Amino acid sequence: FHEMREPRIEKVVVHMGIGHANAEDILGEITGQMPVRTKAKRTVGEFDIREGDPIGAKVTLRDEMAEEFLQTALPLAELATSQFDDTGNFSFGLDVTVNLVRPGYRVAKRDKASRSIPTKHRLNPADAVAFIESTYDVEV
Amino acid sequence: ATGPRYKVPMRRRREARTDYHQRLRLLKSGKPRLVARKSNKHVRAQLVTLGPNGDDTLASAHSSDLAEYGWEAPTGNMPSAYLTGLLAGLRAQEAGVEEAVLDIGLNSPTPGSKVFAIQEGAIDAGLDIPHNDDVLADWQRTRGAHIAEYDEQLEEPLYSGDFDAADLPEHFDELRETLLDGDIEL
Amino acid sequence: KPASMYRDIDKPAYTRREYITGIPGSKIAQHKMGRKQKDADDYPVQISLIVEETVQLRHGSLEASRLSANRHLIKELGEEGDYKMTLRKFPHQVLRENKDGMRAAFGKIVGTAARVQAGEQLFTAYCNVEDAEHVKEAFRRAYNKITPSCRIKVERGEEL
Amino acid sequence: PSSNGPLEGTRGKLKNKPRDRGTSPPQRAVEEFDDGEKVHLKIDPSVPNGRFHPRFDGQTGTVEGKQGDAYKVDIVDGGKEKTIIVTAAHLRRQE
Amino acid sequence: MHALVQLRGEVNMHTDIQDTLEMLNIHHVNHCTLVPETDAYRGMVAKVNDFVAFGEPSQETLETVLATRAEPLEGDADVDDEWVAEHTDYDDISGLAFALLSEETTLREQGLSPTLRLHPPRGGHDGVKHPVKEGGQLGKHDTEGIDDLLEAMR
RNA sequence: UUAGGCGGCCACAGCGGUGGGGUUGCCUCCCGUACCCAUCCCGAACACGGAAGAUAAGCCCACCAGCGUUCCAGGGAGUACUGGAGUGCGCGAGCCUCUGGGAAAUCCGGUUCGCCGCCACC
RNA sequence: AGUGCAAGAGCAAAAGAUGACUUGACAGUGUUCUUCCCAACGAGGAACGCUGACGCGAAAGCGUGGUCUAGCGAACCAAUU
RNA sequence: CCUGUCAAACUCCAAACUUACAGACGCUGUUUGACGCGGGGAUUCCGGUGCGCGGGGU
Ligand SMILES: [Cl-]
Ligand SMILES: [Cl-]
Ligand SMILES: [Mg+2]
Ligand SMILES: [Mg+2]
Ligand SMILES: [Mg+2]
Ligand SMILES: [Mg+2]
Ligand SMILES: [Mg+2]
Ligand SMILES: [Mg+2]
Ligand SMILES: [Mg+2]
Ligand SMILES: [Mg+2]
Ligand code: NA
Ligand code: NA
Ligand code: NA
Ligand code: NA
Ligand code: NA
Ligand SMILES: [Sr+2]
Ligand SMILES: [Sr+2]
Ligand SMILES: [Sr+2]
Ligand SMILES: [Sr+2]
Ligand SMILES: [Sr+2]
Ligand SMILES: [Sr+2]
Ligand SMILES: [Sr+2]
Repeated sequence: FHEMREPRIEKVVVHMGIGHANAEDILGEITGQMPVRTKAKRTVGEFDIREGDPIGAKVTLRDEMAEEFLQTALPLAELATSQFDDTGNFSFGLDVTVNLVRPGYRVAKRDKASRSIPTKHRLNPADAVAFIESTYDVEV
Repeated sequence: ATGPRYKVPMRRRREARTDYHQRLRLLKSGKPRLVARKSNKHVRAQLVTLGPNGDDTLASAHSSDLAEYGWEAPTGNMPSAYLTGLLAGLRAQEAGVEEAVLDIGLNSPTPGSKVFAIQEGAIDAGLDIPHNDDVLADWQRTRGAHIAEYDEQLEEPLYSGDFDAADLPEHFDELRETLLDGDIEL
Repeated sequence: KPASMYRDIDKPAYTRREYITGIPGSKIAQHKMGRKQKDADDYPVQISLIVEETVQLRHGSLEASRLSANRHLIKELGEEGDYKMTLRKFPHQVLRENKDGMRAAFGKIVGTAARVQAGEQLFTAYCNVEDAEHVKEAFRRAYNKITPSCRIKVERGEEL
Repeated sequence: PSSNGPLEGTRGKLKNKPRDRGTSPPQRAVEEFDDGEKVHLKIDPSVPNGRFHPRFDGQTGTVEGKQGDAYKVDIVDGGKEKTIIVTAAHLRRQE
Repeated sequence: MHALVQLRGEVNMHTDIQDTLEMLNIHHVNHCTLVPETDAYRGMVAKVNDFVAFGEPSQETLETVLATRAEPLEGDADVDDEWVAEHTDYDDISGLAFALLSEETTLREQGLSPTLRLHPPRGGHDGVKHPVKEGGQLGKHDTEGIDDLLEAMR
């Protein structure tokens, strides 16, 4: 019962919202895998009239690539309480966001007969802190 | 849900089981649908015609009942898929069904996939279905050579319950051989 | 202009402001009178002014009758007496005037009126038993400034 | 009318009631009719193709053959006989 | 079974209403017909309501009227018992009158004109500007009320 | 249907909630990347291969009406409106009688937490 | 929300967004409705076929321009294939 | 929450009623040939009034 309910890391997305690039080189070395560009929508007065164009970049980390990154990424941030999502996700800092969820998330991510995860099976801020804290660090 | 003006999707849409747009294009042919559907452990193939109160299944075949002809192997792979299609195809031929159009539901048209395998099976059973030869996997992968050579990279048996250590794509040959045979109690 | 020109309901409902422009503001100063903080149920008596004929009352008459009515209540009950009168109708109907003979006759926007059906309550005051004869007099003054004949009907008051 | 196009004054007849919004069921868009069959004509707002002139909504014609997948339905406009090209999507069996 | 009597002329009356009267075999003022009480026939009298006088007559009254105003499909032949006896499926007027009321046959089925061309009401009717409930003569009548009219138009 | 597939009608089926159910069976979540295939970055998804584990998800089963919806009884209402007729009333805008139809809001009590078709299957 | 532009209407595993490929905005010839309700009348328009040649897709299928209703022109003469 | 009002270019609702087709009754047609088809000849394309429903206009 406690097994199919104990959390795991869905994904860790490292991202750098610039505004115009030369930053792709560092993400590849710090994460391990390849990066991807970032575009935008709607014209902006801050010299951002070009809709579809490189502005940032991100890298979605999964499985080992995620944890091996977090081991040497969490010790660099002072995790707070408010830094947690209502869904039990936290973002700190170069931004680093960690997506947390219970063993049956595929139900909402698949194509065939997909379904949205029930609120009871949805991770909580409290249940999130607990799992994370129970792995090399402190809360609040 | 919200109010009177609210629009609730069709049931089979809410459930995310039927792509109604593809459903229509499919029905336009006038021919019966060769419904190809998979599962984690199994693979099913139905021949569906259109009916007044709902669709009519004239002939079907599930990978589970594949064993009834001498299948000691798993039921969620390529050889399994092809064979299931051939069985369903043969049963269909018996019921008068002569032509059909491949319905793959929410599955993807990936080259060499199991739904195309199911398709190649039904076609081989004597059915006339609009297809594309180069989108089907090569004869050997259908046989299950990809899995036999995977087991070659042993050190640990690919199969838990003993069917065999090195696996047998030859079993596929034996089973196909059995179905194509004139006798066989369908 | 005479009310004879606009009193009857003889044109279609013309209220859509998304299609009408240049509509003059309403002369009606207030719709809530007396002590608007107190509730209507906090009063023993409730007397309404009832329009006996279906008509169109222009905002000029609404203001004039409403004024001459509340002005009396103020004079007899003080500027803060224990009462509260209400004008429940609002001038939604936009009026025109063809002010070029009959060619391109569609008139220009000149005003607004409230369409009140017969038997409807135009005004409704709420007072204490002792003040009832004053509110009845405010209405007698108010009905003299609107087109139709009216009834002064006591809705809550067996104090007679 | 201010204009004389086909959709003139078809605001109501060619609009779905809220709960009938969105794509229509494929069943009735594939239904098969036989020559001689009485069919009710009614445009399905959700279906763009295979319509007839809006002026003909409510007519109950007689299927007298087909052109391609669409049907050829005979009606009597006032006193004049006309043949209408319409797809099953906009047809219903009588009775 | 009801007895319809046109009391208002054709001039100015709606065509569809006038056509209904003609379908009910009645083409002149004061002409009377016997109509069965069916859903279809009921719709027809409702339409003619304001230009007619109707209601179910008493067997007696019907007999009086048939004797005095009924005619063969052709000719002036008097429709008396002997006539009824030799042409109809009955022995006498009463037998016929009974069958009409019980709705077993029609004047036509018996070779009789569908219309009973009545005489103007003696002493005059109650007026063609108001219904029965308002003291007029138009619309549905009492079995006694209809009789008074039919008998007055002997 | 002791959990399946394809559907019809497309909320009576929605929203929200409670309880129950799975040793070689089913559906799943699940485990895993040599292959077919896959990601503008990620075996996440898609695709392929597979069972160590699980019934917590989903799904199936049973049930709750608070919201939304369907229908029914009574009330509002034969009121509002209305097809036919009138030497009926009103200065008039307008109303009334007779005849044939007949709401909406809303109140209240019930109903509804889907129904049906085909195939497969302890 | 978006879908070029009035207004009204259509559309959500799309008719919208993104990406890639592509030129069916193709040739020929019709049926039908519209233009012109009923009820005759041209140009124009649309829906729906067929023949030919193609594009895309695994395939059913979709493409006779733009989601629908505006964006149009006789005879004579000239140029052009 | 409470409280006060509206819509030709609003609609969660919603008539009476008009209308397509069919059956039934009615009426009508098969010597008065209807329904329909083809042909000859027109006149006509200043209308008006009542009632109902209207739109403009004091
Ligand atoms: Cl599937
Ligand atoms: Cl058409
Ligand atoms: Mg309209
Ligand atoms: Mg005679
Ligand atoms: Mg006399
Ligand atoms: Mg008299
Ligand atoms: Mg449970
Ligand atoms: Mg008078
Ligand atoms: Mg010239
Ligand atoms: Mg030229
Ligand atoms: Na002028
Ligand atoms: Na629809
Ligand atoms: Na890019
Ligand atoms: Na569960
Ligand atoms: Na033309
Ligand atoms: Sr007027
Ligand atoms: Sr007055
Ligand atoms: Sr995995
Ligand atoms: Sr006057
Ligand atoms: Sr009734
Ligand atoms: Sr189009
Ligand atoms: Sr009309």
